[PDB]
Amino acid sequence: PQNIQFSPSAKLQEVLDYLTNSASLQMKSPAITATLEGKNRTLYMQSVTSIEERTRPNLSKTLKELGLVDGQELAVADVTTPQTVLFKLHFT
Amino acid sequence: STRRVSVRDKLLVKEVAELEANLPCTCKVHFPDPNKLHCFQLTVTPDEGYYQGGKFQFETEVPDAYNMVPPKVKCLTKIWHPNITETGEICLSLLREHSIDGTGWAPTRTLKDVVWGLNSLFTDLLNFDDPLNIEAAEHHLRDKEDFRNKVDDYIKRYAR
Repeated sequence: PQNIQFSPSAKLQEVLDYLTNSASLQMKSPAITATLEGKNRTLYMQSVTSIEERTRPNLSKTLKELGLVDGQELAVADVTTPQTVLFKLHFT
Repeated sequence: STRRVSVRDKLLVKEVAELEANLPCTCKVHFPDPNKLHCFQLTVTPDEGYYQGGKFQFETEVPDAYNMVPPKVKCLTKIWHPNITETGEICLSLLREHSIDGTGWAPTRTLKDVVWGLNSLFTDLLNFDDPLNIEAAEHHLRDKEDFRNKVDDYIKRYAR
């Protein structure tokens, strides 16, 4: 379970930015999801057209706005991950 | 808490993410609800065979115990087909629970596998031996020419 450092007021786009641009990660077209109240919520998935279009407006939303609590694990997947990798969210 | 990612979901984030990049050219995928990754529709538009040019819609739902159990798949396009019934149930062995015929479901199977399977129902996995719609196989047996006409009529009415 890897760690990421972002503030509650940080936009979802910034997370996507770290995933894409990090010299260790360099995701090509990542999916970002989280479980809230038992059910999966897709935050942003740029790999499926019908989901990418419907979830694109989430990119301007802050992590707080999306309903994410401190310490929450995000389920992310990408072409460059063999399986889903979890990320632990550290609110700075 | 109630904010922990399930077994099914962890699989599906990966499986759905890779799905569109690995579709048969003849296929397209649609998710009516972007949160419900366990729920999508598939359109197969064959480029050969009896069903060339028809469009065939499929609804698939992946159960909470996914990958130990195969996704449930229903066909939504009324069709005259030996392996797909008029009301839309499907005979795809990959969707069964493997007994002796180790050709059933297995955890090593992914959503990509299912789509390629459904796509083949119009090509290489179209079979009149041990069909699910016995009437259609009988029809094809007795009068292939009239069979094609029924198929064409159904495509023209329900799959255009």
